[PDB]
Amino acid sequence: KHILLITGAGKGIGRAIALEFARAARHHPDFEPVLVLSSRTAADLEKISLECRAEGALTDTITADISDMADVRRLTTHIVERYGHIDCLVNNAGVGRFGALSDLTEEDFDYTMNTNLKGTFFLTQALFALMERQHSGHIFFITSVAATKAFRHSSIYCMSKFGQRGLVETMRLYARKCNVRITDVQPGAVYTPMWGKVDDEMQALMMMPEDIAAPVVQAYLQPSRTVVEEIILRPTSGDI
Amino acid sequence: KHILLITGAGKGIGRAIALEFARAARHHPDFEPVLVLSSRTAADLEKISLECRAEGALTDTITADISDMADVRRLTTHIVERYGHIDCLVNNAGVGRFGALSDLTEEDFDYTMNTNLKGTFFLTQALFALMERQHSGHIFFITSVAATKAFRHSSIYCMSKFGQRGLVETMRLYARKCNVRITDVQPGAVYTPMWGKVDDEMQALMMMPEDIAAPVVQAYLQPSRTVVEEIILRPTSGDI
Amino acid sequence: KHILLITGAGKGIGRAIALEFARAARHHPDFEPVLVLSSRTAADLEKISLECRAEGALTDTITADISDMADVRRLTTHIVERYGHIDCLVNNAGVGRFGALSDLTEEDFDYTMNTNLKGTFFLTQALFALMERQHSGHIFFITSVAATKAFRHSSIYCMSKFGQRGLVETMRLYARKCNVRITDVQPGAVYTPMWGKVDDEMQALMMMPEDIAAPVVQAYLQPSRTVVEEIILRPTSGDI
Amino acid sequence: KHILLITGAGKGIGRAIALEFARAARHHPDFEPVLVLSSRTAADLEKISLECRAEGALTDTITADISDMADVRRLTTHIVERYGHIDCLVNNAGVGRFGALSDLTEEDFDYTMNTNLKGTFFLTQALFALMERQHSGHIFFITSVAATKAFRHSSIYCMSKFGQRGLVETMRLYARKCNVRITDVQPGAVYTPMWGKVDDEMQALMMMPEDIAAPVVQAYLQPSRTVVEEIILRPTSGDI
Ligand SMILES: NC(=O)c1ccc[n+]([C@@H]2O[C@H](COP(=O)([O-])OP(=O)(O)OC[C@H]3O[C@@H](n4cnc5c(N)ncnc54)[C@H](OP(=O)(O)O)[C@@H]3O)[C@@H](O)[C@H]2O)c1
Ligand SMILES: NC(=O)c1ccc[n+]([C@@H]2O[C@H](COP(=O)([O-])OP(=O)(O)OC[C@H]3O[C@@H](n4cnc5c(N)ncnc54)[C@H](OP(=O)(O)O)[C@@H]3O)[C@@H](O)[C@H]2O)c1
Ligand SMILES: NC(=O)c1ccc[n+]([C@@H]2O[C@H](COP(=O)([O-])OP(=O)(O)OC[C@H]3O[C@@H](n4cnc5c(N)ncnc54)[C@H](OP(=O)(O)O)[C@@H]3O)[C@@H](O)[C@H]2O)c1
Ligand SMILES: NC(=O)c1ccc[n+]([C@@H]2O[C@H](COP(=O)([O-])OP(=O)(O)OC[C@H]3O[C@@H](n4cnc5c(N)ncnc54)[C@H](OP(=O)(O)O)[C@@H]3O)[C@@H](O)[C@H]2O)c1
Ligand SMILES: C[C@@H](O)[C@@H](O)c1cnc2nc(N)[nH]c(=O)c2n1
Repeated sequence: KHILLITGAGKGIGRAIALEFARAARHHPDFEPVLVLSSRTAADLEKISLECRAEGALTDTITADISDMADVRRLTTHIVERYGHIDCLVNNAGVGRFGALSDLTEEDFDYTMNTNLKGTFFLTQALFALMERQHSGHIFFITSVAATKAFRHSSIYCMSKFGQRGLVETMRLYARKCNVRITDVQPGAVYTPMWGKVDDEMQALMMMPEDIAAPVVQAYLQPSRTVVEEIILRPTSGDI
Repeated sequence: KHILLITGAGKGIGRAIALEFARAARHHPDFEPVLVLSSRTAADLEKISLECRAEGALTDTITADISDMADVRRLTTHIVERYGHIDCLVNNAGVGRFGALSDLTEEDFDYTMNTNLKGTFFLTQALFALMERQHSGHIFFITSVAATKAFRHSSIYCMSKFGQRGLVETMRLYARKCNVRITDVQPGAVYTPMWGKVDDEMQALMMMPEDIAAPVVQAYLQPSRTVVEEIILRPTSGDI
Repeated sequence: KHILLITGAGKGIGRAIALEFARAARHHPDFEPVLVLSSRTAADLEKISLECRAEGALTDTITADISDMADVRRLTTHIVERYGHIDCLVNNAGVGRFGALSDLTEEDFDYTMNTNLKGTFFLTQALFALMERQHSGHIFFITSVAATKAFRHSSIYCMSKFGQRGLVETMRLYARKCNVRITDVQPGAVYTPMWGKVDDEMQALMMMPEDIAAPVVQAYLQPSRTVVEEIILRPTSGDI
Repeated sequence: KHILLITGAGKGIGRAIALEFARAARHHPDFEPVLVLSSRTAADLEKISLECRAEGALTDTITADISDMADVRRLTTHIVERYGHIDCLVNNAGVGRFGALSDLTEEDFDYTMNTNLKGTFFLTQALFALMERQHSGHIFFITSVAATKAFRHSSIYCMSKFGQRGLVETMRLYARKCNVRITDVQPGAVYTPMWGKVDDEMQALMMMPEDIAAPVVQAYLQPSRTVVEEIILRPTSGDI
């Protein structure tokens, strides 16, 4: 059994990754995963959980807000007490507050950092500890092309994504000594609830969640000897 | 049908990519590729061609030394006259001359640059022109982690690989305006004839060519709307 | 008068930058600055102020904590109300909490981010608004080599410095449209109170604050047509 | 006495660097530079030589085309025989051939690479050997923002500049072990003969060669303990 924890599994990219893992197992006999799915909305988890079980995958739903250190503790405790082992952590949960530099607020800043940087760091800190002892494990970070490129209305978002890359790079130093794989997925525009509105013509200039999920699962299925360290995906026409 | 040209298909990564495309078409009914395989050794081409045909793929071998502008012309003409269309170019052909800074010769320099930079540039120039007119196409560049990181015995190799990245980045500017996808594959140590001899470590500390071929083919199979711009792969233990 | 605000002016690099600007005003008469010096320690500001005055420069000290939004507002209004404009902002104030991944605390995280990212962002937001209106101005960000490279005990520090680079890059987008210069200073090890300890040996393998201050002042003195966008400095023997 | 060799000293940036070094000696009584000036045009060398001697600097002119290996040999021989020591090498000589991807020729390629990569590599190889033995020395590489960013009509130029960066990064690995400093100067548009034409408005959005020379000389004058590894400069309005 492969124990996988996917955060932000209720919508968009996280949801797509969960389904792709479920489908991959349905066609990859030797691969039997337990999909531990988490997000802030129980209702979303119930729906994706059902969809994954429909594919024949085992699931475990846990409602948690990683911006709340208490929930980070609960997530960790859940893995430790119920499985005592973790094979894959997909740090997908993330938020974005966009706007002109002058319009961004302290609330926009705190909201963005509490999830993108704080929750992501402490969940990683706690679960990497298990992988370190196992001398095995794979951590995926869904950052963004915004982790290496700036955009006008993304001052705070870019600080948070460049920041996540900083954590990713530090984790590589720890991981190479413990047989742990670190993958940094950097996508450009993906049509998901994160965008809200989105006109018809705009949707045609975006990638779809499943486009990101495929490479993520393939990376996990690579033999342990190899790590897809980075995967950058964008709409063929470039950034919006 | 899809017209694909893979340079350096005789061995190593190029051979692995050719074979993976063949296997893909075998389990992905709707993808019928014509694998145009090129190398400097006709003998290698015949062997890999047979293997691909065993998977049920159509092949077309042609001997060509991309360091020879005459052969670059012959290769381009072949695609234009025999197919008059190209869907995928895999710029895999490449050489490596390594050694301490003080020991590298003018010959090491010319040999490396004539293939990695000159041949690669002119073949790309000619075939991209076709894709630009088609408003469709995918070009893969097998560069290296040495395209963004230096290694003591790779002064000339790094000059050529950083150089290839310069070409890749310029091609993105052109490609995004004509529906063409550009993929930069950057692998670390891969056990291939390029290394020569190995032992306990080396091999055990390296990736295998098929590990690189898998994501290359998956990137090509992505819907036209999405481009996997970069894929960085390394042995889980890091550079050695 | 050239109105300069230097945060973290009481110690290390900030202190050296303040002194170097004062010395430049003595050697380059055409340059008349008002050095607004700020930090969290009053006595520090009094001493550096006296030293800068000894060089014949004008100074204005203000004790403030940039992690306190009220003080950020106080610093900004002081500039507007007393001088009406700002010509240079040196975002030097910064903190560092280091340790093995497993030893870092929530307090280490909050303390680092509140100053390095939050205070820096909001002070930049406020003062850039002024420069944008003036269509003139220069903002220096003292980030670090840790903004592009990771170090084992710098997981949180790197998240914060990579994060600052994210802000820097976004600011360039805004700055180019209103004649404002953005400079990102990235130093390696510099002997300052931030390191505490000592050892004549390791101290000999570090740069000195004045080595960083020189290029900063030279960059400000460049004609308005030119911006030194980035300056990377390291001990000749590399990172320690 | 400091022995400094500056290639491409007859025009633009190289010429400005030579003059700035000569002028800097005025504020440093213990700095007596011997400026070895080289380029392909003897007439230009005589001119800059006179201007430098007028500033009180010792000069030595040598006509050499670094794209001709024979000249690289004679240039190297000159340094070894006349001085037997070299304190600074400024690899400034460089050429540019621009145009749409489809219009670039094999000659554009060879001309660019023979100077930017080949001549630069072998001159660096030969002189670094002297510095390694001395356990002292400083090498400046004038690359470009085009060494990290692509431009539409710069496919070949970018291959050569990204390529130069590859050499720079490899040199850092060797330099850190023998007390040698490596500086990578990356400028954006600079009004020099390289551009030829002008239009006042155009020239108004460019930097001037003296703007580049200033930081170069100051980097050399830093104490030996510190190396300014990179300096990126651009017009305040950005790339044209
Ligand atoms: N969409 C793009 O264009 C794009 C591009 C590049 C990178 N990314 C990144 O990809 C990741 C997913 O983006 P998306 O487009 O899929 O966003 P989305 O459609 O809004 O879905 C986000 C998911 O993350 C969960 N989540 C957010 N904050 C959380 C928290 N504090 N605790 C627990 N769960 C949390 C959300 O839960 P709730 O809905 O229940 O609150 C939801 O399940 C993010 O890191 C995003 O930055 C997205
Ligand atoms: N192997 C690694 O660890 C590694 C890591 C990073 C990047 N790469 C890159 O991956 C690519 C393939 O490497 P590899 O390890 O597979 O090398 P390899 O095992 O030596 O195979 C190289 C292939 O390229 C062909 N080739 C070379 N120069 C050519 C030319 N001028 N014209 C036509 N064909 C030419 C060779 O043909 P002949 O044998 O008939 O001459 C052969 O078919 C290269 O760009 C290499 O730099 C390799
Ligand atoms: N030192 C290095 O090796 C090195 C290398 C690369 C980058 N850097 C960066 O360079 C900058 C300065 O470092 P340093 O070594 O000079 O540090 P330092 O010697 O400890 O001095 C830091 C200065 O910043 C002030 N400061 C810190 N947080 C502040 C806040 N929230 N509000 C107001 N003032 C604050 C401190 O004031 P108080 O002392 O009164 O509290 C002090 O005046 C930092 O951004 C640091 O990250 C340092
Ligand atoms: N100008 C810009 O906007 C800009 C921006 C970024 C980087 N750069 C780089 O800065 C460096 C200087 O550029 P520049 O604008 O000063 O060029 P420039 O005004 O055209 O002057 C070039 C100098 O280099 C010499 N040179 C060129 N090729 C040579 C060779 N093969 N052998 C010996 N000497 C040679 C030229 O000598 P002859 O005239 O006698 O042939 C001349 O002295 C180059 O590496 C260039 O790529 C320039
Ligand atoms: C790279 C960046 O475009 C990408 O991370 C991203 C994700 N979600 C987004 N969501 C909105 N609403 N706006 C954006 O610009 C945006 N952008």
